[PDB]
Amino acid sequence: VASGSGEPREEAGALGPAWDESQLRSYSFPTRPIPRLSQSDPRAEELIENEEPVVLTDTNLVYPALKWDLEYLQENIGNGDFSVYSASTHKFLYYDEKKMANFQNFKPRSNREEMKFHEFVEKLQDIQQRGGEERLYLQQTLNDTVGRKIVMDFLGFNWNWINKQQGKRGWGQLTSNLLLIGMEGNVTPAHYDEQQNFFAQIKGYKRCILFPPDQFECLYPYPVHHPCDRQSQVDFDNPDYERFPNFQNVVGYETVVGPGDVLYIPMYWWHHIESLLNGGITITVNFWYKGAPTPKRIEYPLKAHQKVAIMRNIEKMLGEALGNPQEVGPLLNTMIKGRYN
Amino acid sequence: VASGSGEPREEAGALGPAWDESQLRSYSFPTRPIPRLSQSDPRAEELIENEEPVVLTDTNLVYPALKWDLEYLQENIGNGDFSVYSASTHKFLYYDEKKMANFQNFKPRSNREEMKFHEFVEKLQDIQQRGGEERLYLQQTLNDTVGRKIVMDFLGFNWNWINKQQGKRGWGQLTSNLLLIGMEGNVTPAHYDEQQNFFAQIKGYKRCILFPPDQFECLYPYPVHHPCDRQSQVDFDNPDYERFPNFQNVVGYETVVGPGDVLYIPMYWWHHIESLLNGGITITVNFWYKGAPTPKRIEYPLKAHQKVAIMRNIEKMLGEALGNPQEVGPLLNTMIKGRYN
Ligand SMILES: O=C(O)CNC(=O)C(=O)O
Ligand SMILES: O=C(O)CNC(=O)C(=O)O
Ligand SMILES: [Fe+3]
Ligand SMILES: [Fe+3]
Repeated sequence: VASGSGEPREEAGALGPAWDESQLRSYSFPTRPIPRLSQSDPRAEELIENEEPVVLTDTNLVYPALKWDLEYLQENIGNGDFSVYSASTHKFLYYDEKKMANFQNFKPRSNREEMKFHEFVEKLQDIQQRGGEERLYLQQTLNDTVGRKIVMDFLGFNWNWINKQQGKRGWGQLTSNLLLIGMEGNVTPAHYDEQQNFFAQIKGYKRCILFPPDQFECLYPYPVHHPCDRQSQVDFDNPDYERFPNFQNVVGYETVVGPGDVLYIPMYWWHHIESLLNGGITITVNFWYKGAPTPKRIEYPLKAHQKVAIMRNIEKMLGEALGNPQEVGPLLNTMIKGRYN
Repeated sequence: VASGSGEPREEAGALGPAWDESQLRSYSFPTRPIPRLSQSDPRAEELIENEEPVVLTDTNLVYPALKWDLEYLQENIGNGDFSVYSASTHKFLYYDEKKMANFQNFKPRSNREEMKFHEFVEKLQDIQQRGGEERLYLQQTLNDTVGRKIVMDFLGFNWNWINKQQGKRGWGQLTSNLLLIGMEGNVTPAHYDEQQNFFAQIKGYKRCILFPPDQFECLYPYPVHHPCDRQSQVDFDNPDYERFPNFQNVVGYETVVGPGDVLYIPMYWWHHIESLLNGGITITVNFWYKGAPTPKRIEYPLKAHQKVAIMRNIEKMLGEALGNPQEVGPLLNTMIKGRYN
C-alpha cells in the first residue's frame, strides 16, 4: 500500500526490467504510487480535473522526440546558448539570481554557465572519458534559435491532445517548454511551481516523488525573498528533525517515468526528481501553463494551494511594507509570540 | 531615575500632600516620570509634536468642570442614558461587543448596564451605605441630551487652546469626549487606542502608567479579532512570565494627575489607569482626535506605531481571506515555524 513506484515494468520484447530497486535513492518517508493510466481512461481526466497527479502512458505528446539523443541534438538544435547548471553533489539546489541581492550570506553551490550545445556534450564527455565526479544539468527553454529538424519534431508534438486539455481545464497560455538533460543520479530537490506542468519523458528514467500542497507544514519552504524560494529547506538525505520536526510525518506519491510517459504535476504540488542511478542520461521536456483564472467570489473551504498563495502574499507585502525583506522574520515573530503560538 | 510619579505634590494653602505612596498599587516593573510642564513651555510643544506624553499643568482646558461632582452632575446633566460598567475586581477589562460573535468561550467579567445618571448615583450610594465590594465605572460619550448648565460648562472649555493644538499637529477632527467617573481603586488595565488623546483630569487623582509603542513585544496584546483587542494579555498583579517572558523587560512612564492637569496620551501608546486607593471618586473627561493623515510616500525608518498598524492589518486581512478569524493563528504558525523562528 506504500508500494512507492511498484514492481518495475518489463520492456517490450523481453528486453528485461526497465530499472531495478537499487537505482532508487533511499529516503525516510513512505510513498504510495501515482496511477499510470491511458489518456482515454476517464479516471485520468478525473485526476487532472481534480488537480491530482497522473502518469499517462499513451499520449504521444512528444512522440517525434523519442529519437532525440546527444548526437541527434548536437547535429540539429542550433548555435543558441544553453544554460548548464553545475554541481559537486548529486543535489542541484537552484537560486533565483534576482533574489541574491537581499541575502549576502549567499554564496551559491550550483552555478549556471551559458554554453553551446556542442560544448555541453564535450564537457560531459571529458568527464566520462576522465572519470571525474562533477555533475551537470542542462536546463534551457526551447525557443527561436533551434534548427529546422528540431522545429519539425516540436511541431509534431501532440498539440491536438494537449490543447484540448488546456481548453478543458481552463488553463491560461503555454508559458514555456523547458528542455532538461541530466546525468545519471542528478537530483532536483523538492520544490513547488506555481504553474500546471505536463512533464514529458523522452530518454532514460526519472523517479518523481510528489507531495500535496497540504504538506506545506512538513516541507518547510525557504522564505519567499530567499533565493531558494519554493524549495524545501529539508535535506532529504540527512533530515534535521530538530529544526524540521514535521518532516517525520511527510507522506508522498511516487512514480518512475520513462520514454513516452507524461506525468501531470499539478500546480503547487511539491516534486523531487531523480535521474536513476546508473541509468544513463535523461531527457525530458516539460509544458508549463498558467493555472485557471482564480474565481469571482472565494468558495469556502479554501484549497491548500490557495492558503499557500495567501502565505506567499503576506510575506511579499510585508517585505515591501517594511522596506527590507530581512525584517519580515522579526516582525512575524513579534506578531505571534505569546499571541497566536 | 526610576522615580515613577515622584515625591507627591503639596496642595496650595498647606492643605498637605495631595496623595501618598500607599495609594498606589505595586507592580513588577520600573518607571520614570512623565514631565509636568506649562503649556507655554516650548519643551511641552516639543513633546507633543514628537508624540511623547506630557502632563500640562495650566491649560485651563476644562476649567468650568472643576466644580463638577455627583450632586452638580445629577442636578444638571439630563435624563439621557449612561453606560455603567460593573466589576467584582478592581480590574475592569472591556469587551468589544461586536467581536463577541467570534469567540464563544467568551463569557464577560465586566457587563455594561445602561442607566440614568440618578440611578448610577443611587447605586453608588447603596453600595457605600451598605459596604458591598462591587465596583462601577461610568463611561459615557458627552452628547446632545445633556442639560443646559452642562452644555455651558462644555462651551467654556478652552477651545482656543485645544483647537490651536489640533491645527498645529495636523490631527483630524475631534471624534468624541468620554466622561469617566470611577470609584477609588478602579483600574483600567493596559491598552492602546488608535487616536490622540488629551486626558483632562477634573476630580480626584489618577496614576497613569504609559508604555511606548515599541513595547508591543513586552505587552502581548490579544489577537485583533478577540473582544479584548488592544488590551494587554498580561495580568499586571500576577504576571505569567512563562507565557509572557518579555514582560520581564518592560519599562514604563508614570504620573499622577489631579484636578486641572491634562495628560497627553499619544496615539498607540499603552496606558494603564488607576484611580488612587482611598482617594474618593474620580472624574475625567478625555478628548479623542484622529491622528494626522498618513504621509504620501512612506519614510524609512518606520515608527513603532506604523509597524503596529501593519501587524493589525495583516491579522485583519488574513481573517477575511480565510473566512474565519479562528484560522488566523494556525496559519500564522504554519507560516513561521521552521521558516522564520
Ligand atoms: O526534471 C527535473 O529534474 C526538474 N523538473 C522540474 O522541477 C519541473 O519540471 O518542474
Ligand atoms: O480613565 C480611564 O480609566 C481609562 N481611560 C482611557 O483609557 C482613555 O482615556 O483612553
Ligand atoms: Fe519544478
Ligand atoms: Fe484608553
